Amino acid sequence: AVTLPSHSTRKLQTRSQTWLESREYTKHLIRVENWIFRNPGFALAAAAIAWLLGSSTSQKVIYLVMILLIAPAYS
Amino acid sequence: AVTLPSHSTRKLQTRSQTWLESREYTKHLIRVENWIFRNPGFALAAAAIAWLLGSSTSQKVIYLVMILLIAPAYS
Amino acid sequence: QTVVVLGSQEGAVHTALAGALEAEMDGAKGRLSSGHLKCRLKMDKLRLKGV
Amino acid sequence: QTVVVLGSQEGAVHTALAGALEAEMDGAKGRLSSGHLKCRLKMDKLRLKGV
Repeated sequence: AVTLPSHSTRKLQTRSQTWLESREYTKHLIRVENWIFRNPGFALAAAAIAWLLGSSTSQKVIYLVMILLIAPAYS
Repeated sequence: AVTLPSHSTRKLQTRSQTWLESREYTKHLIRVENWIFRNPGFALAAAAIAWLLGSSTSQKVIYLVMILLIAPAYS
Repeated sequence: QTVVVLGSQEGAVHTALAGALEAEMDGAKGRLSSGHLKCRLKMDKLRLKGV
Repeated sequence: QTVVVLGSQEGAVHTALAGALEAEMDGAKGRLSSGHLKCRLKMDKLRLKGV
């Protein structure tokens, strides 16, 4: 029973304050930070991964974001 | 009350069948597919984004995965 | 093989309700909070009562 | 300002429980299903009873 649709993906950009934004516009940050605080070495894992893609010294951090941002949620 | 920790990130690789794997090893796929079926034009959005990064014709699809895989969950 | 029910998901639909706007007295008369609109307003006839 | 409770998230913790292994009779005696181990086994003394 995955209650899949996090409705924020269907925000109403309307003047009155929405349902639970108060914690929402921090919840994904606390998500990723909690997950990485629990799985630290995955940091240098992602590092060795990204440093091997892009080969730009500028897309490298982009693939770092890639990996560190697939890991938390879809896991 | 974000029940943050989807425990699959702490799987027990043990012989007996785990709690809800039956739907779990499809739930993220149905997640992304539902989300994109609801927000189609984001496809070509991600396309124009990725086609402008990597500049490899091989990392391009990688950044396509990047975008189409940040969009569903963390939204 | 047995079966479990997974109880009630009341709070679950709450946390999945993260974009709706709540609404009150409902009766056959359902009231709700803010919602905008477009109103053409005309000063056709307004006397100032005491110039 | 008012407050809402967001009900119960029982099914929510279920769907967040997507990696655990369930376990049964618990009492002061908690049983669980599969888990492996390493067992040094020795045929020190096994007579075949009827050669």
